[PDB]
Amino acid sequence: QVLVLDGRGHLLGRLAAIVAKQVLLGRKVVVVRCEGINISGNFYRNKLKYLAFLRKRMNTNPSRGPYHFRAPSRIFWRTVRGMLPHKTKRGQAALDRLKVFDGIPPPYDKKKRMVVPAALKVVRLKPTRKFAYLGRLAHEVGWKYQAVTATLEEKRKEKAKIHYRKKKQLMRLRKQAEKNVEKKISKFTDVLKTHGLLV
Amino acid sequence: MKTILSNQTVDIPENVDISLKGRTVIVKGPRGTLRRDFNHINVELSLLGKKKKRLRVDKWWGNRKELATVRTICSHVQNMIKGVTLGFRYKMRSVYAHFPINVVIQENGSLVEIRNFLGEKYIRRVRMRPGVACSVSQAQKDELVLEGNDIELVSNSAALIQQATTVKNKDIRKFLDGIYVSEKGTVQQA
Amino acid sequence: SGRLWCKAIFAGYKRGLRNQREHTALLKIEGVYARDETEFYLGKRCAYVYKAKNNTVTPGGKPNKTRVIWGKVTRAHGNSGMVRAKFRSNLPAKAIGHRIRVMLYPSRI
Amino acid sequence: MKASGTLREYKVVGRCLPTPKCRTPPLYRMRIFAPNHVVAKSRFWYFVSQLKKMKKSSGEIVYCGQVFEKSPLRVKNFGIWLRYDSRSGTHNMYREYRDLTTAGAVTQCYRDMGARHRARAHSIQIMKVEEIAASKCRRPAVKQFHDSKIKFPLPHRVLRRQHKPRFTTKRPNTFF
Amino acid sequence: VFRRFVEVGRVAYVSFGPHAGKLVAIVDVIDQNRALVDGPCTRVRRQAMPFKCMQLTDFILKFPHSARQKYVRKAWEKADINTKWAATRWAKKIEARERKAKMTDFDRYKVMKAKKMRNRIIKNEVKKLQRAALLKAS
Amino acid sequence: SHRKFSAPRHGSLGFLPRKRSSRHRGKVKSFPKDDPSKPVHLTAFLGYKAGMTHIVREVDRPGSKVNKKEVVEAVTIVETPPMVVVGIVGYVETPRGLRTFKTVFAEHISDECKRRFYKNWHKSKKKAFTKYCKKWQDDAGKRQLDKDFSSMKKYCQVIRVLAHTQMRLLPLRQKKAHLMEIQVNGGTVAEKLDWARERLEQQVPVSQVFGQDEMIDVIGVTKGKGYKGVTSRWHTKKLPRKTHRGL
RNA sequence: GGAGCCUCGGUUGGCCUCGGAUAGCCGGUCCCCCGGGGGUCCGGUGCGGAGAGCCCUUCGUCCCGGGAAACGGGGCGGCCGGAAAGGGGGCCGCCCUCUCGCCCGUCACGCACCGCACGUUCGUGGGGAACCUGGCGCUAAACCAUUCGUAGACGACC
Repeated sequence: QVLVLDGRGHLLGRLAAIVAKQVLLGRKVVVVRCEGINISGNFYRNKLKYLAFLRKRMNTNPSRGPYHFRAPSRIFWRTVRGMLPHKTKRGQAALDRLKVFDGIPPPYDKKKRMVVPAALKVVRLKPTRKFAYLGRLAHEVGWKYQAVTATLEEKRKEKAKIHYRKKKQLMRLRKQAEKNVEKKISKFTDVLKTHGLLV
Repeated sequence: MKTILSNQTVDIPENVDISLKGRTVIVKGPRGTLRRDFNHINVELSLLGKKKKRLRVDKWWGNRKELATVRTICSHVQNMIKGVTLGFRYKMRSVYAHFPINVVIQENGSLVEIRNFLGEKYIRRVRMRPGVACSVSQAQKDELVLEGNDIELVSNSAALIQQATTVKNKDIRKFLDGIYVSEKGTVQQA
Repeated sequence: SGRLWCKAIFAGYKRGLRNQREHTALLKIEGVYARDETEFYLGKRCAYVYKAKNNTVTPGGKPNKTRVIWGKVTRAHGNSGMVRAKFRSNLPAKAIGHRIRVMLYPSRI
Repeated sequence: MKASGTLREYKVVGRCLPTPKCRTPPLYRMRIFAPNHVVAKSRFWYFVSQLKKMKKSSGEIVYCGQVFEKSPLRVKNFGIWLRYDSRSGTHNMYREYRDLTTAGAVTQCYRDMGARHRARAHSIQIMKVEEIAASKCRRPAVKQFHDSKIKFPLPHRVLRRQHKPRFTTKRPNTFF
Repeated sequence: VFRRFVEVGRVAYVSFGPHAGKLVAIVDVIDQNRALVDGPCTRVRRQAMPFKCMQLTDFILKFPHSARQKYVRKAWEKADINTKWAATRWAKKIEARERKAKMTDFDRYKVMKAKKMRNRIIKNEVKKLQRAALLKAS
Repeated sequence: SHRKFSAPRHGSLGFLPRKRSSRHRGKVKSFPKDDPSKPVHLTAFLGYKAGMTHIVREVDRPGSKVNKKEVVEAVTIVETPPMVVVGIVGYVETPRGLRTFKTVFAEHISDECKRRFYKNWHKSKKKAFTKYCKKWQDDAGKRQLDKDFSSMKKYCQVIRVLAHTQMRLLPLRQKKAHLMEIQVNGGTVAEKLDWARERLEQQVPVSQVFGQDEMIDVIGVTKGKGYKGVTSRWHTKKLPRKTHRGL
């Protein structure tokens, strides 16, 4: 009942549009690995597009002015914020269904993350165009925790490789089971091939 | 328009034994091994022919710009062949009018100290690139030989010391000082 | 012993951009994402089930707190599976984004 | 004339109304490429009024028929001579295309003239359509398909139906 | 590196369009993104079809680059594409897909009872294989 | 219209929220970054401003006008009685910052440090850490303590120690000690932690932390001066004498 | 660690995870080379070791037969693995519990409430009072007043 999206390889605006619509339909969404998000256009172009955002602050009092968040998760969170009627109750009730993260926190490191192919860089961009990683862009504009979240994410990568290698051998026994049991489940597989489940 | 196909084969000699992992190419032979990536160039690299005597590059449906990249790869891989078969030798000359530019090398040919340049008290320290060995030649006074198998690392490290000795706020037409690249060849010939 | 209604979301009221017609609701039935597959749901009876504070009588049961607003799927909306529905009382705006059931019993099969 | 949809080729023949001075005026035939035959008749009078001193009020259409393709199952090379207008001055061009029908090649030209030169259909006067032999083509983008052993892959297969499983599990494959 | 090449005589399978699910043979290439294609023995009149609505398969049958449907039909029946196609694992999971779509509710019930018992005999088997690996380890 | 004659602005905005400090004791906003190459050592100490006085020394900077001459220099005396470690604390490294992982206090804490945990020592029953103290004479408790230390050997990145001053030795009026976290810069966390584990409940003289002729940073709260006008708070110009509403 | 009364609501089976490539991948055999990697070979690739997917599936009970199970199904103690925002996860024995559990078939019954709606859950849900009953526990601090002057317009602060 909770949609856990992986942010690696997604285009920022293309992903935010689909997340914003789902959230407005009472769907709880969790975008993970926000530093993996890509933005179209070369890196330097996107950096200047963000440095021009830092220069916009309330002249008389910057403490009231626009709050330029530097975490990739909060940069993506602000993008979705612009695609919602956040000045209303149903807009604010929507944003509470969204929950973004940098890296993969513990509640979701052991869950199968979905992927939105309609918002995926390998699909929506010509292979000759240049793009910018949100992680690197955020690091060079103030984000302080790129180095650590790189090491923490590296930990869970081999912690998942252990599980995966454990999972292949787990079902390698399964594929070895049928060819030991083929004589006593034959009357059950043909029923699954008659209706196209094993063919 | 879009050209249907543009290609270019690259003959490889027998002493070198090339192999490629997808769009990355590794080139092994006498003077060592070189490995270059091309995952940014978007072409088809097929190593055809038993005996593996030649390598072709392919580009289907390419416009004017991305057709220009089919030869740069053939130029790059050929430079990777020369570096493993003959290496790269860049000789640099120390041209000075009045102040002799004395040069000494540290860390077994990987760091160059340039003193007395223009009679300046500031010693110039340049770090070579990994895999490049610097040396002062013998039987010749002011030459600074550079060896290595990667043409990029050799030629860039040559431009490092070529830009590390520049004349500030003077008439560079009068002060023709510095270490300049003179000859670009190979460590051995056939 | 199981669920016998389709899942649908009260997307919003039939509206233009600066006018909304609260007498018609826009539904987003889960699973259907194109017009050519909405015709199964046309005419089906849909309900908005909610629970309130005071107890209400219940047909074939003793008073609980749950109430309903009955409606029916009138016609397809848009081009991507949404569908219009008309209820005996205009749906309350606090239902935007909540579950309403799409039963099957006005069935045509 | 809006180049709406796929154009069709019409054979329109017309003449001046008979006067007591000239009992039977000569007939005038044109090949008009138009969406429907109603705009073909108007586009016919546009050209006749330019070459002759004739108008719709002094003339009549003696036959408005559509001409069909004599070989809609053979790839052909078409040469087209245009007279389009730019923001500054007018130009004659000779464009080549490669289609199955003359009407399909002409509509292929209006879209291409609209894309390359931002020329809208009302500023183009297509003047001659000749289906040329492959040896006599000039433009190279057409000449590269004259190969008895043409062969190429479809390298980067852009994913279509990218919204059917809007939230899928596996990453899509772009290699087949 | 590529294996499937759009060339004269390559059998392709149409993804979408009014002919979705039919084989067809490429006889000519009109322009870059549109080919003149023809399936004579697959109820597909010779026509121009874009390269989108086709998935080129691993079957090449030879004939001149513009031969009329008569010669395409003979080369199609010479290679016997219709039977060779039905033997590929591609076609077999195509026809196994609508078999799961035409599944009647009762057939959907008979599956539920066959799947249930089948998975039981599988899971207790691998259960007996893990306990067969732990005394193997010591 | 622009300003006729340029002038640099008055006061820095880098110190801008000129408000009463929320703390009375100086807070170390940042400790020196550590490297496992060096031996373990504390990185801060806690002293009390006594006063000022002269000094006479012979400067030894060559090439200066004052080389090999004697100078008078104003020095500040800071009375620093030794501190006592009363606990350690670990910090895990998170993408949200530095989260405190686990705190472990010493078995027997001095009353002067227990003063810190109360707003009214006279009214209190002085019960702080009384049930915590019972975790060192039962095996079940001690078998939990090492499981806390072993856990900090695995997950903690930076390790600080809780030390406090000894108010009894000072001529000051108050007796409530000052607690503080002093980061331990040094070797690996393992050897970093066991060094503090044995320094627990021990004295730490200032001679262990600093040496002579060493550059250090001083962190404290400025001498307060109350409500002040712009002329004293920012040093602007006094308006001329003829001004009506005040100058 | 038991029953009831208010109140706030939404929901109406689960997916417990490789990393990533996209002009390439996935799974195996390891005959091969070093402390898991590399290389090789064999299979798949409009992904079927497929999210176009998988899992679980419940009308209930009583007998009897067949297939499947015997290592299984169900119960109290320890054992560790888990730290980015840490599970009632797995492992040992336990006295008792069954060939009952699933798949085919036999027999019998379970208000058959007489065509009709909020049914079917997550639900020992959240929050709140008042009773149950035992076992185990636990006996503080803040603020004022007073004082200080490292503070101070008053509060605050030490």
